[PDB]
Amino acid sequence: ARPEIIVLREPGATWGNYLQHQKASNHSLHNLYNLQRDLLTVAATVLGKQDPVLTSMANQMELAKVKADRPATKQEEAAAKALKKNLIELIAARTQQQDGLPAKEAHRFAAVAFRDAQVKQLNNQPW
Amino acid sequence: MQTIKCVVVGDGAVGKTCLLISYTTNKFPSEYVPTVFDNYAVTVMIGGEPYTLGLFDTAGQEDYDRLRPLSYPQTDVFLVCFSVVSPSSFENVKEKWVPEITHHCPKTPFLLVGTQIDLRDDPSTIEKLAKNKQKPITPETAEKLARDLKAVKYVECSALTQKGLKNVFDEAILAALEP
Ligand SMILES: Nc1nc2c(ncn2[C@@H]2O[C@H](COP(=O)(O)OP(=O)(O)O)[C@@H](O)[C@H]2O)c(=O)[nH]1
Ligand SMILES: [Mg+2]
Repeated sequence: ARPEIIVLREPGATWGNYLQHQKASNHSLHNLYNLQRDLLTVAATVLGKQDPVLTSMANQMELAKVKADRPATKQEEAAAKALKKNLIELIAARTQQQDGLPAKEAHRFAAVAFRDAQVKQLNNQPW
Repeated sequence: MQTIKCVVVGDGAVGKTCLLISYTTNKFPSEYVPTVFDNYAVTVMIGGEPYTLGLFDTAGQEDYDRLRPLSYPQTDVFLVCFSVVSPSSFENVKEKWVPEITHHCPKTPFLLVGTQIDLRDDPSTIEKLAKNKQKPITPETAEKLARDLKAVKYVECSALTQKGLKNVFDEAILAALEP
């Protein structure tokens, strides 16, 4: 009922070797992965390494490129559009949790903190 | 190279990350357990053909509910996990996890995976479970839920002892190579 399956374990971070770097023609899902990674790294900077999940997820956006590129679906392009708002809401929620802040103050802090960190990230993109 | 993307999903504390580390490294972690498994990919030979296998962990807490599905696109098989000494986590398979993955990846197959089976025969866990009424989840009742929710099958393992560990991922690979 069953083929011969042999897993070739290797020690260490080998995963980068497995990435398929070749871009789709229209609506690259991989490009979506890159933008989402950038947004997640921004939220990780704001939350200031108090939340390693965001960094891990940014890392996964790279790992996801083990699957060959294809055009993105509409649910995928909408999710990438909704991501910023959703990260801001997480930061907001976290700031009500950790600090005393009322929801609307937390949201205002989150939006401004995110916008500013996003600008710094963009202006620190290398040549 | 052809690629299998496997995503591991389930409640916090059921042993998602440790299952992944014990399987890939053959060691159970005590000193470094991140919330989400480090980036991992490996070569698997399936009937003489080389496949890339990518294993993806997730953060199961509700704080991440809008972020977690970013890792779902192109998934070939899900592992929906619950601890066999946590009825709470078993319940959430039915009410949260399977509804979630089938809303995003509606035709992607998934296995139902029971974790921490070495705690079935540990008195203190059963002791604590007798208080406020619960018993461990049996393969019988778990196999029923798998039939009910249309999982490929129920598989079981202990990351700590490595029992059933190899088989969970063999079955996942097989379920991924399907119609
Ligand atoms: N006894 C036992 N404990 C386990 C096993 N797997 C995980 N654990 C413990 O369960 C807790 C949570 O495990 P973790 O991998 O972080 O779960 P996650 O939140 O689903 O990623 C940790 O304290 C682990 O040491 C197992 O197979 N047996
Ligand atoms: Mg974890």
